[PDB]
Amino acid sequence: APAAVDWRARGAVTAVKDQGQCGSCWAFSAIGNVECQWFLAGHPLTNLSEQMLVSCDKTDSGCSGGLMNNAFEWIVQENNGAVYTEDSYPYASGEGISPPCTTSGHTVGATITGHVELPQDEAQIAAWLAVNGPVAVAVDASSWMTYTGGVMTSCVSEQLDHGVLLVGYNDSAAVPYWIIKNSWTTQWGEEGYIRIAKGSNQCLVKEEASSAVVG
Ligand SMILES: NC(=O)c1ccsc1NC(=O)CSc1ncn[nH]1
Repeated sequence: APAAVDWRARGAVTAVKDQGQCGSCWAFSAIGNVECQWFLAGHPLTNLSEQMLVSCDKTDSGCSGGLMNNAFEWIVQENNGAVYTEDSYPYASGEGISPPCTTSGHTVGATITGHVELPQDEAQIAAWLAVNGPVAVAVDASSWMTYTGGVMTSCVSEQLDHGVLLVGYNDSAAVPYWIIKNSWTTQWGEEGYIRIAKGSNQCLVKEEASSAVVG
C-alpha cells in the first residue's frame, strides 16, 4: 500500500455538495461513494442523486438520518441496482422538506450489484482504499462545526452521527492524515474537505466503513 493516496488527483471525485438543513449526510456519503466507483469501473464521472435516497428509500429516514449500508442494500434490492443522475432527480431537501418518491422517466446514472463492509481497522481500510477507491465512512462530527483547516488531532470520538467520504490518506506527513469529503459546501473546512489524524481512530473513522460494488 502506497505512502499517500488522493483520488481527487485521479479525477475520481465529484465537486463538494451541500446537504443543507437536512440529516441526509448518509445519502451524500453513499452516493459519493457510488459516483467514484462508477468512474473507476471505466465510466464518466457523474453527479448522482442523493434525493433518490432521501425520498424513495423507506429503510432509512430521509432528513432524519439513515445508514450508508441500508442505502446500498436498498439500491440493490428495491431499486434494481439503479442510481439516478442528479441532473434528472435533483436535490430538493436543502430546506428540510423531502418531496415524495417519483419513478417515471428518471435517468440511471449508475448500476451497482452489491456492497462490502470493511474491518474496523484503519490500515486495512487504507489498503482497500488505495486499490479500490473512496470509502463511505461514519464519523463523530460533533467537534467539526468550528473547523477551518489543518490536520485535526483531538477530534471528539464518542458517537457516530455523520456520514462522509474517505477519498485518501497521507502516511508520509509529519502527522499522517485521512482526506475526507464533507457535504457542507466549499466554505467549510479546507475547500469543503477535512484532514483528521490517521491511526488513532479520530472521530471513530474506522467503525463503519463500507463501499458499493459496481456491475
Ligand atoms: N446522519 C446519519 O443518519 C448517520 C450517519 C452515520 S450513523 C448515522 N445515524 C443513524 O443512521 C441513526 S440510525 C443508526 N443505526 C445504527 N447506528 N445508527
